Amino acid sequence: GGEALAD
Amino acid sequence: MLHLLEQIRAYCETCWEWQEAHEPGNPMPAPVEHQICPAVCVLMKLSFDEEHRHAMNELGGLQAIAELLQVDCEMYGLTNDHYSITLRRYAGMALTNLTFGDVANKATLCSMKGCMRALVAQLKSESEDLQQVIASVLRNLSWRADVNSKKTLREVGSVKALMECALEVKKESTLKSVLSALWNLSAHCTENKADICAVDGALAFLVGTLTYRSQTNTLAIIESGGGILRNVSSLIATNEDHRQILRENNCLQTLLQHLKSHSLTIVSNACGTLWNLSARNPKDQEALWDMGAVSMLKNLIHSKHKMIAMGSAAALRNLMANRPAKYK
Repeated sequence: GGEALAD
Repeated sequence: MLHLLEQIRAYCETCWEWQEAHEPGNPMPAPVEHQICPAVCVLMKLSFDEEHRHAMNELGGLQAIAELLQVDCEMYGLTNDHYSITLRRYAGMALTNLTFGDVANKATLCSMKGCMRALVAQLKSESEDLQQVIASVLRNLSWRADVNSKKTLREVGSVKALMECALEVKKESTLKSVLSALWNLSAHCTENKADICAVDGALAFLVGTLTYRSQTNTLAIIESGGGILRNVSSLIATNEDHRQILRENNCLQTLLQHLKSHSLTIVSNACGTLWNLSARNPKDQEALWDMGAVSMLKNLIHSKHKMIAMGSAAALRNLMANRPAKYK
C-alpha cells in the first residue's frame, strides 16, 4: 500500500 | 519557533483533570475557548518540512498531538461538530507526516494504546475526510511495522474496522487510503488475512474493485484492491465457501483479463492471485484450463520482473500438474 505524507 | 505544544500540553492537562473528576460512574472544557484548532492547524502545516519535524521529535510533539486527538475523541466521541472533526483531521494529518519515513515515531504512536483505540473508533465517523486521514495514519503505521507495531495493529481491531469502513466509503480519495492500509496489513500475518475474509460482503467488494470505473484517469484503486486480494488469496484457496463468492462474482475471468493489462502491478497481482487460486481446486483448475489461462501464462514467463516471471510460471506449474480428464 506503501506510505505517504498527508494530502 | 512557536510552542503550541505547550498550549496543547496545557489544554490536555485541563481535559485530564476534568476526566479524573468526572470518571465513568460539571462543565466540560471546550477547545474553541483555547483556540486549539488554529494552533494544531499550524503544527499540521509545519510537519511537512523535515527540519521542523526534527525539532518536533526531540521535544515530543508526536505525543502531544496524539494526546490531543485521543482526549478529544474520548470526551466528545463520534460527533459531527465542525470544530471537533477539523481538530482531529489536522491532528491526524500531522500524525501522518510524523509517522512518515520514521521507524521511532511509528513504534511510539502504536505503543500509545489509548490513542490507537481512539484512531480506530473514528473510522465509523460520518466525515469521509476524517476517515481518509485516519486511514492514512494507519497506512503508514502498517508500512514496515516492527513486531510490536504489527501486534498492536491487530490488537486494536484495525483490519476489521478498515474493511467495514471500506464497504461504506463513497469518495475515491478516501477509498484509496483505506485500501492502501488494508494492502499493508494483509501482508502482516495470516490472522489479519482471515479477518479480512471474515467480514460479510468483504470478498465480494474486493472482486468489484478489479472492474472499478475510476474517475480522474487513474488505476491506484484497482492496483491496491487486487493487491489485497492477492495477499489473502492464500487462505481463500483452502476455503471452499470463499471460492464460491469469487466464482459468483466472475473473479477468475477478470484475473485472466487483467493479464492483458498495460499496468505492471495489476498483472503482478493477477499472477500471484492465480498462483494461490490454481492450487488444490479441481473445478477452478478446470475452469482456468477452459478459459485459455495456459496460453496466457506462457507469454509472461519471459518478463524482466521477478514476481511476474515467478507468478506466471508457478501458476502454470499448478495447471499442468493437475491437467483435467477432458484434456487427454
